[PDB]
Amino acid sequence: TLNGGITDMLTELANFEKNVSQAIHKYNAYRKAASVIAKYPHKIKSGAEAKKLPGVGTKIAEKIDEFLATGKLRKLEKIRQDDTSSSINFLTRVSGIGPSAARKFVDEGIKTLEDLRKNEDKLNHHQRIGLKYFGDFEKRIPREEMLQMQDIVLNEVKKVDSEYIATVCGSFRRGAESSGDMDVLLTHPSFTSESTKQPKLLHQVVEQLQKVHFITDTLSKGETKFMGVCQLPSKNDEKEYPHRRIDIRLIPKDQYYCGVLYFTGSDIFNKNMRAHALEKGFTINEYTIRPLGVTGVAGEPLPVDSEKDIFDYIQWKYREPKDRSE
DNA sequence: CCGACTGCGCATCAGC
DNA sequence: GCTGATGCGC
DNA sequence: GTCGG
Ligand SMILES: Nc1nc2c(ncn2[C@H]2C[C@H](O)[C@@H](COP(=O)(O)NP(=O)(O)OP(=O)(O)O)O2)c(=O)[nH]1
Ligand SMILES: [Mn+2]
Ligand SMILES: [Mn+2]
Ligand code: NA
Ligand code: NA
Repeated sequence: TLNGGITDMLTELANFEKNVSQAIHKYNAYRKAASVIAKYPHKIKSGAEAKKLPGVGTKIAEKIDEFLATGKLRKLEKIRQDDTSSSINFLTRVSGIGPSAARKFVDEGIKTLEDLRKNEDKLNHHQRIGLKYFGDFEKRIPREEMLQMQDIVLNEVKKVDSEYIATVCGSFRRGAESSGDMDVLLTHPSFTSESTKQPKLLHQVVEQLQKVHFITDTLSKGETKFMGVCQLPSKNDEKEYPHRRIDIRLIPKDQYYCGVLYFTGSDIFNKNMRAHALEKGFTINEYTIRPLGVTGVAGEPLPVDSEKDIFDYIQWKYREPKDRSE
């Protein structure tokens, strides 16, 4: 929070360009610039000082000079007063509603939380549940609660089959004192890059977590990914725990390391590592790191036996999960 | 300058 | 139905 | 919006 005001400004501009302008590269530009300022260990005294950082160009430097001088940005002030921009920015805060749908809704007169509740028939499933838990999804999850949810998931998964390995990744694995949601990597010996010897491997886990009333809703569900809602059990007389977003990602057993690297994050850390890999002539996804041929086409999966192995190829000194919070 | 910008799963729709 | 594009989110 | 080529 050394430069909270600056990175908040850029995050806001990023949110604007994505939700309103629908210029995803501008969104990413501000995301990257915000991240690199966020870790810079000095209080920034000028735009030119920030201009020295990778990802901070002239337009952002000019804005940084304005913010430091006046305490705010005129461009953001205007965007805030704007009705259409403010409305779209709100609608996109509902999970399932993106820039397109939000703009599509405003065209109809649906631009408030009240408008959505009387028009739930105009939402698809994801959007209806996102609306349903709009409040709970705005709350953070204390790590103490995260440890609770970890015990349930890892134990319920043990009961379906003792060979399931479940690892809570995301910001939790990065050691965050509080998380926005729960991310769970899942591995079973039947599912590898070679064969799917067992069908319904992820379904049986979802099924079980529903049976004990942990998973309460589903946003989307497939053979390898689950997006849904979960809730901790409360004791007698206590007010219920808020409903929480939960992601579950089944990844082939022999590709656990590329999987856990991906799922641990952060989202920008992954953006920067995959960008660095390309320059080094490699491409990383959640499954494999692969070299690029002379034509650019990816080659065969290189051998990986640890997270650090992936860092080795692209010539990065290993960074533990808590040092990936970019 | 100016092309290129991380990589992909699930829902949904256009088109056949 | 399939296939590919798009929308949204991880 | 930024940057390497
Ligand atoms: N490569 C890549 N990975 C991503 C991206 N977005 C997310 N991931 C991967 C890396 C992310 O770390 C992981 C989980 O995504 P979240 O739950 O949405 N974010 P997190 O747990 O980091 O923070 P929070 O406490 O607020 O929930 O999925 C992306 O855009 N690109
Ligand atoms: Mn998360
Ligand atoms: Mn998540
Ligand atoms: Na710069
Ligand atoms: Na949204």
